[PDB]
Amino acid sequence: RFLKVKNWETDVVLTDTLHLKSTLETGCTEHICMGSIMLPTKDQLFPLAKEFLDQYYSSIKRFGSKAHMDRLEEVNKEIESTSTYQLKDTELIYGAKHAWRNASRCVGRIQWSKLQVFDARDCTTAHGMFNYICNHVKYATNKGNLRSAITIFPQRTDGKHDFRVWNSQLIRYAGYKQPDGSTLGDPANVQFTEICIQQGWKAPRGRFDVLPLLLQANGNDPELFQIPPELVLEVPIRHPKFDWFKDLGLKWYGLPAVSNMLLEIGGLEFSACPFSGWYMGTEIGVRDYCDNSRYNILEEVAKKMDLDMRKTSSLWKDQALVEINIAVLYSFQSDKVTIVDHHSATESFIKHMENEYRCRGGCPADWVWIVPPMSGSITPVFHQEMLNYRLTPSFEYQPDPWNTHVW
Amino acid sequence: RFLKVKNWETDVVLTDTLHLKSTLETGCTEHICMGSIMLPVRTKDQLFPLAKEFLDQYYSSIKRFGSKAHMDRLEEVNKEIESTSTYQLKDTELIYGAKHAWRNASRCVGRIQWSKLQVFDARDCTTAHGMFNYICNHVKYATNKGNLRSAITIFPQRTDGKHDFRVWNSQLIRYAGYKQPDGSTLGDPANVQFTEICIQQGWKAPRGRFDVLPLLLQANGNDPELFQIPPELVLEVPIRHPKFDWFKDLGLKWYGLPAVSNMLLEIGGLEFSACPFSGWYMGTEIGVRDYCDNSRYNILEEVAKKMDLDMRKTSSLWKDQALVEINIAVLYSFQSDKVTIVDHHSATESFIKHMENEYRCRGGCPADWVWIVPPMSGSITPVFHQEMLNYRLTPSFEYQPDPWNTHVWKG
Ligand code: HEM
Ligand code: HEM
Ligand SMILES: CCN(CCc1ccc(NC(=N)c2cccs2)cc1)Cc1cccc(NC(=N)c2cccs2)c1
Ligand SMILES: CCN(CCc1ccc(NC(=N)c2cccs2)cc1)Cc1cccc(NC(=N)c2cccs2)c1
Ligand SMILES: C[C@H](O)[C@H](O)[C@H]1CNc2nc(N)[nH]c(=O)c2N1
Ligand SMILES: C[C@H](O)[C@H](O)[C@H]1CNc2nc(N)[nH]c(=O)c2N1
Ligand SMILES: [Br-]
Ligand SMILES: [Br-]
Ligand SMILES: [Zn+2]
Repeated sequence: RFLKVKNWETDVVLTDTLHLKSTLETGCTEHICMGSIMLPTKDQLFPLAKEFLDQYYSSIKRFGSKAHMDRLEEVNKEIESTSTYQLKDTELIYGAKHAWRNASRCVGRIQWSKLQVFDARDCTTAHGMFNYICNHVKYATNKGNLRSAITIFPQRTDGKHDFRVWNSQLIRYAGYKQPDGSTLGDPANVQFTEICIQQGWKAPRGRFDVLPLLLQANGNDPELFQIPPELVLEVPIRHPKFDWFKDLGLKWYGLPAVSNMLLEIGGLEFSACPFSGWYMGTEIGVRDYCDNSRYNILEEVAKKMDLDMRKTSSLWKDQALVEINIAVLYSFQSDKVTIVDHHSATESFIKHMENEYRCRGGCPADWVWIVPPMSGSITPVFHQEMLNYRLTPSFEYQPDPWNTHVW
Repeated sequence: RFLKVKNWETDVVLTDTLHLKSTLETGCTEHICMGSIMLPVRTKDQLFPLAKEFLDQYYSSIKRFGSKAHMDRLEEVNKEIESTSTYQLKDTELIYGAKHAWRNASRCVGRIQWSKLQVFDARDCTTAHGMFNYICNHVKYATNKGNLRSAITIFPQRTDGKHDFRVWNSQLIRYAGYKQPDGSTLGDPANVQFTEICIQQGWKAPRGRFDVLPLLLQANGNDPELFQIPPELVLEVPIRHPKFDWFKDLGLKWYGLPAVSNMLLEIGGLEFSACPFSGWYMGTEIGVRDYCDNSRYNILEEVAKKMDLDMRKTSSLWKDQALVEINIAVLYSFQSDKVTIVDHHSATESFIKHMENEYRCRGGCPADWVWIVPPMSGSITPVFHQEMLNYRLTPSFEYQPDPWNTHVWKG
């Protein structure tokens, strides 16, 4: 019930107690482990509200103070009366930072406390949402010196008035199914690209077309908007040894910004909460570029490198993978856009885990996601045992809005 | 209840009913997942249910379920248990049993091969010399001059837990490790403790970087004894690279037969505490883990210096570059010397075909993702994109404590 995690490379043992706060469920049982599965009223509200306010007042060392009790009473009255409640700004910021803190799939959490929070709970229209988003994009990009931020739109009410950003990220490239049977651009986004097209977006039909924003305020039909191109920092992909690399015509965007998740603070649901930090190199170089169902470029790169593609045992895929990833890192660095390599990031995350064990009594962590998708065992996180469990405040998945929305 | 797993590259969705037969516990609850934790005498009482269930499975597999032959076996095992407190497996049931423990091994990527396993029955063995003899035959049969064949050798089962058969070595063939006075290690650091026990026990150590350890063998609960495997029986492969001629000069080699000797085989409640098994290597076991773990041979820096890579910053991916070259070298060397080896692309693809087949014919395939995904190039192997259900079936291979931790010394 008090649990140990061993690092097998260093022999460091940490004891976890934080897990006994865990509220939500895992998907696992005594009989079956689901560790590798991607997707495992008033009466409900006050327990959640109290639990949250309890940890908040404890975090500022006012647990059991009149001010703590007072607020608990105030929120309680508000629920009884209104059937919801409003977070004070301080609680909103704390809620947000802690949802990041608690994200067991995020390797980048050593940074969790420095999050910039933009309160957009006063927003009412998709145009308003567009303005808030552009401000977020500009603030976060910061000419390439990227800064973490989240923008928080109004919370769910009756569920027929949801704020949603339909995009999966604020900045992503379009995907077009072609007569040839194949795909141009990013195949991950073919469906959303079609929803933009049927909405009225004139598509340049290129390999790297920045998608429009499809923004939904107060449960209305969503509206198209183009992000000013001056706000979208992009990096041309070259290699520091291979001259021909640039001829592949590869680029990526500097700002990863997740816009389809749901933020839960003290029972309150924020269905539009775009957040952004910066890239770990492998996301682009391993996953975006090399996934068979993404840009899938390994074949082409291997050719240009003139490697023996006749047998899998030459490790030509492996060779090409490394080079592609050297180039991503090299390009971002050359252009002065913040990026982290998988070595540095996993080293940080070990140091973060340590702090959290010492300061919090633990750190929920999902090994399957935390281990980078290349060179697993030569990064320290591979050798590190991790306990995975669900703490609130949290980010959660929610269905793609077009399966839900009533037009 | 039906459980679905999805492959996110192909959208193939499979359905699992086999987890329904899962008895043992995972280490997880509804509130915690322990999916990355490395390690998460029986009385008459619990023995007969374990026996029955196993014999029910065995007789189902041979399409004799509910037969006269089935019923009589059940009754005979039952009589034998309560009379003697244990029971003896028939040859056919032992064979079926060992094969299933491999089939059920959720951490094993090489399971496509499960039905071709040579079972050697060493239950008539009584002494350490007898064990040495069975193990040589095993090593020679499995080696097969480089055309590796899977085999397991099964020594007598546990009785009162005071007469255990054990192989003290963790693999039959493995290199010594020697902690030096300056705090450095010579040879394989994973094997320092076992190496010191061998020295204590009287092994005169050559003290090089690649000394094949002697066998330390425990028969019948007696103090273990030392034996050297005939060198002519130990197939080894010098490691060279197909383009970098200085690679050979690093002085690396590895042995060709990987043979695990420290696990416990459980069949119908019976515990076989010495059951060495062998197959062949996936290249990354040597190239990634044995060569490049910081706590093992740790050659990344020396390799990368020799390749004159930029070592001043990790974002040069010097480590990742060196790692690929080492792994090419490992596979090239084995293939050139005609020693069976499999690369991680080829073995993960076979595993996915194995797994789909297992779903269709068997109704499932317990698989531990943390273990199945290779320790380099994860997402360019199809297993990374495969969802897996992990659960424990019997027969099974289990961990057991190192014998020096439990053994009662006689003198
Ligand atoms: C500061 C730089 C950051 C780095 C380098 C970083 C790194 C990562 C990486 C590599 C993933 C895996 C993504 C994937 O494979 O799809 C991830 C997942 C996640 N990150 Fe972080 N992160 C950072 C900042 C943040 C911030 C600011 C938040 C929220 C405020 C956050 C919340 C999450 C969540 C919720 C997931 C899981 C997404 C999912 O389950 O689909 N990240 N992060
Ligand atoms: C045919 C050749 C084989 C290949 C290429 C293969 C591949 C592997 C690999 C790569 C591992 C992970 C080892 C590690 O990281 O420590 C493994 C684990 C395992 N394999 Fe297989 N294997 C093969 C044959 C067999 C045989 C014949 C058995 C037993 C009959 C077996 C049972 C297991 C077990 C019990 C584990 C888990 C070890 C542990 O949990 O510590 N393997 N196998
Ligand atoms: C919610 C989407 N996440 C990725 C979220 C994400 C988080 C982090 C990053 N990278 C970053 N560096 C940051 C982004 C924001 C701050 S840091 C990028 C993306 C991927 C995901 C998770 C679970 C399931 C799926 N499902 C799917 N792949 C599909 C849906 C439909 C067809 S396939 C995708
Ligand atoms: C029981 C030993 N296994 C390795 C077993 C193994 C299985 C398979 C192979 N490789 C093969 N290809 C085959 C061997 C036999 C048939 S196939 C090699 C080894 C490793 C292990 C498992 C669980 C805990 C530990 N604990 C440990 N002591 C450590 C691990 C790392 C640093 S210390 C070790
Ligand atoms: C099936 C498996 O759960 C799935 O492919 C996971 C594995 N690990 C991952 N890890 C990260 N960081 N991101 C991912 O999308 C995935 N996908
Ligand atoms: C902590 C973690 O579970 C541990 O390092 C595991 C990870 N995956 C592994 N996978 C395999 N095949 N072999 C291993 O030794 C390990 N080690
Ligand atoms: Br980071
Ligand atoms: Br195989
Ligand atoms: Zn689990």
